[PDB]
Amino acid sequence: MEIDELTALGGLLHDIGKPVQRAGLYSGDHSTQGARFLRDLAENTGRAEYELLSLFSENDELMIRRIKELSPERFGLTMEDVLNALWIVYEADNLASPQASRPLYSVFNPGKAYPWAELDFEKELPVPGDVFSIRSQDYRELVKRLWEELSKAKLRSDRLLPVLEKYLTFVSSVTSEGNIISLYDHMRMTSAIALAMLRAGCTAEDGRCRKEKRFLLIEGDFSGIQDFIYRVSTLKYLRARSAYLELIGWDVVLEILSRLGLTRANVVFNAGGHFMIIAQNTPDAVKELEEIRAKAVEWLYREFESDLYLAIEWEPVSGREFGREGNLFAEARKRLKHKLTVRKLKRFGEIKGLFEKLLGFGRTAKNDAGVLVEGPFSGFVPYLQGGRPVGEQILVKNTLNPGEIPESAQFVPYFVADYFKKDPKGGVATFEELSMASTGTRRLGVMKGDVDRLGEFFSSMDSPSKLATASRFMDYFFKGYIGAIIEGKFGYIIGDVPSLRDWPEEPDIVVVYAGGDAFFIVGAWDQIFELAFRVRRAFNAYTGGKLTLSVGLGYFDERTPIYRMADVVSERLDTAKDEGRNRVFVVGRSRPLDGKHKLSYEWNHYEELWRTYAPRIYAGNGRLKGKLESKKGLLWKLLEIRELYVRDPNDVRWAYLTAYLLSDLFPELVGIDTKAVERKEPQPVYWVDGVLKIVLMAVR
Amino acid sequence: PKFIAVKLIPKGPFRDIPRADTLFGAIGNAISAIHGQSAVEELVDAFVGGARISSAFPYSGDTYYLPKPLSVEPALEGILTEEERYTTAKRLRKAKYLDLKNFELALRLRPFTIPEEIPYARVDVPRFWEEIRFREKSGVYFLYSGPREVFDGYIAPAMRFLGDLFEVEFHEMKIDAPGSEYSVTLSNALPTKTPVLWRLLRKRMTFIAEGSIVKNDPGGMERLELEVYVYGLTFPLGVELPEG
Ligand SMILES: [Mn+2]
Ligand SMILES: [Mn+2]
Repeated sequence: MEIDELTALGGLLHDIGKPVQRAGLYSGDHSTQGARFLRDLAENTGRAEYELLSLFSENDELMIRRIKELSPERFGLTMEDVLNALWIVYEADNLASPQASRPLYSVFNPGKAYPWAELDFEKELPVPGDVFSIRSQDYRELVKRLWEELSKAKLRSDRLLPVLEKYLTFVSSVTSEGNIISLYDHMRMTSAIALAMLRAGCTAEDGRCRKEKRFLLIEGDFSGIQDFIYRVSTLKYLRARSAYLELIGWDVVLEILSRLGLTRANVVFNAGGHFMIIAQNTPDAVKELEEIRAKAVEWLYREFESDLYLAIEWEPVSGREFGREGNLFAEARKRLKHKLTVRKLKRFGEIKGLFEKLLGFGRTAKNDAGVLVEGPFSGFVPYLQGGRPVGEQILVKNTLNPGEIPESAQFVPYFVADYFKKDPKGGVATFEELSMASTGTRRLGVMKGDVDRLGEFFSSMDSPSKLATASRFMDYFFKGYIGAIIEGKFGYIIGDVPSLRDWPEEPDIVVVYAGGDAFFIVGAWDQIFELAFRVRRAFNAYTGGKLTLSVGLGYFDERTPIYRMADVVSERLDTAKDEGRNRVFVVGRSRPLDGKHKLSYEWNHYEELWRTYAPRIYAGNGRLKGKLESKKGLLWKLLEIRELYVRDPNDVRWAYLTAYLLSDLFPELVGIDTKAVERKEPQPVYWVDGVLKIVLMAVR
Repeated sequence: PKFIAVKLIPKGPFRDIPRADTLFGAIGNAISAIHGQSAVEELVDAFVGGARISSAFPYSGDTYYLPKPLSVEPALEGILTEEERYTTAKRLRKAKYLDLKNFELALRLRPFTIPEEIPYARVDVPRFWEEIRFREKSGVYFLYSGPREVFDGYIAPAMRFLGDLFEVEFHEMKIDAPGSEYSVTLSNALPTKTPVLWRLLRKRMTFIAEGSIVKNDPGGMERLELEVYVYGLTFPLGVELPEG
């Protein structure tokens, strides 16, 4: 052991006594019961280092003696060193911040709470439900799985984080009412703040690390992502650019972790090309950050002209500013956000010459055999099933299980939403392959979705551990579960959505990107139209119905360029958010320009309109309701009649005409809705085109 | 300062909104055919000698639009006093152009509002490429600053000749801009110093975008062989910056 690895693993196990107390195995208190777990685990398999980490769970009298009992030399540490580690880890627990069955209350809805289950994207969708008290029986089976995994784990933070995340993610850090924080997040945030204090140099303090600015909030946001990806000369390439921006991001984050001597625990989040790191406020750190920042920006300019920029800024911060005093953390994030907005308005100001089959990737040197693509710092060798992993760090895809890689490799698990319809060949489907598989008109569906007021949501979080949970769960819906929603899972939880066909077993969809709080997805226009509502329902369930999406849908000719498509759906998503939020841009629409008529629909408003009109004119699977075969012209005459309401909204001609046009079918349009006249809202006729034009597209 | 606003009344649709480097490039090309080079060397000299033309901006009835100065972007947290500060601040951040009235406020970091409907629309017809559909009595204009002899002598003869897709009239136009060490460019510029706030503009030259902030930067012109001159001079109006 060294003092660095000890404090890291220390703060990461200060609260591994909470799962065993509630299991009720040892005599009593978690601080005591946590020591009797690690000391017990140390003896079995016979790994001495666990009995040194057991002290963290607990007038300095009995402690100095219990440390002296243990050999500090056997490992290669001082006694004075281990006292600092314990006092550092003790305070860290405070900075990251009752019954033995209370579950984890959802960050999204503190009123609702999570049923005990271990993190698995393949099975089930986390839905905050009723406050079901967790059995002491359940915590025992958990601790028995935790025991077995920790035994075979290689006692580095990179092999210990993956097991703590698997098991202790859906576990209340404290068992109070409306407790938001996951245990794993509180454990990884303490390991972060603790190691930050050690590197900061501060020692024997009990407020030189608390009231003194010895921490750095490092925040790095990519700018020009949209341009870098959706502005080229195919879908394969478009996918490759998204994957490459991921590896570039990891390369910069891992270099900051490497040179500051930190661990992945110090990464508060890395999602949507936006990363945050807690670190030390040493003259060494600020100097090393400037060198990393400078070289990263310079590489990005040589490689991609001015297309893709990386804005890296850091704010010095005290222990005070990690919590509440009358929200200092949010205000400290706000000062740093401001620093970023200015840096993004100084694109490449750090360059003066300006104004004159695989499982993952191995992070090796640039000059190395089999390097497929290069980052600003390192090269990336693909890691195949039958191959051997090559590099100091190994980025492994969609597993927390290290698998079969060397014991001397830094394990770095990365999740990427990468669902795709396979061709008649092993390769991914093209825009033509997807556009041809559509019910009716042969068009490519493009949908761009974004979570509403996420900036406000994250800004409400008091503590690092609150933000840690908020960010991880948020990112995990998109990276983890959008894969599942496309496959066809959560059918009960979603339910009846606007659809034009029976959901396929291998859907003609291709994820371009899904991560952070956003997605870009292409496929058969009708399958994309349905996925929009599936994703939104799953999202309403995944949150406590307390957060909303906005979506922009587009249906184009297969031969349309990516940049026009991306431009249209972006414009349509921007409208959806601007016309109030929690709404979808379903299709292009004619409207009066009197400022009373919106193009986007409220999700529930549209879902209600589909429920009402679709069954009366649509049989399903591309066919028109048997009663309308040869009476289709009626639907066009309705669109024709609606267009007269668009020309002048006040004139009633439409109400009387529609009447003679029909008779039973569409009783909603033959009248003059006076609630709409009162509330100064559009007449029902205005909204019909959202349903008809989709049906008319499906029946060609 | 007060300027001569060259208004382009569009007889049919446009292909781009032509920024200052392409305006001068067209004014220069017209002078080559109409008067020969001796008058191009003289047109360049007049511009190195202090004369300036803005980029082209949107035209509507009696309303003149200008580029949102980037100086406001970090100072949005100053013209507030959450939802009414989250949503607007974003729609202010996205807003590309301002009315003359709101633009004059933006320079002083006073509270201002946004143009509701901008009087041009980028239609992209497939066959593909796009045009610009203008509203009724709506078009594009650019400003000229400097001597009268050079406008009547070089610019005005060049612009009528270019019109022979548009017709041309010009008016006087006052912009009440604050006195400051810092200025906004109403022209895409090739900077000599390092600017204050900016967005980069790729064309191969790297320009500073319209609305970017500079501290006593005249920009500069560039001569090269393919002789042709690339216009990268600043059209500076004084701007007040926030503390940061
Ligand atoms: Mn969002
Ligand atoms: Mn987003």
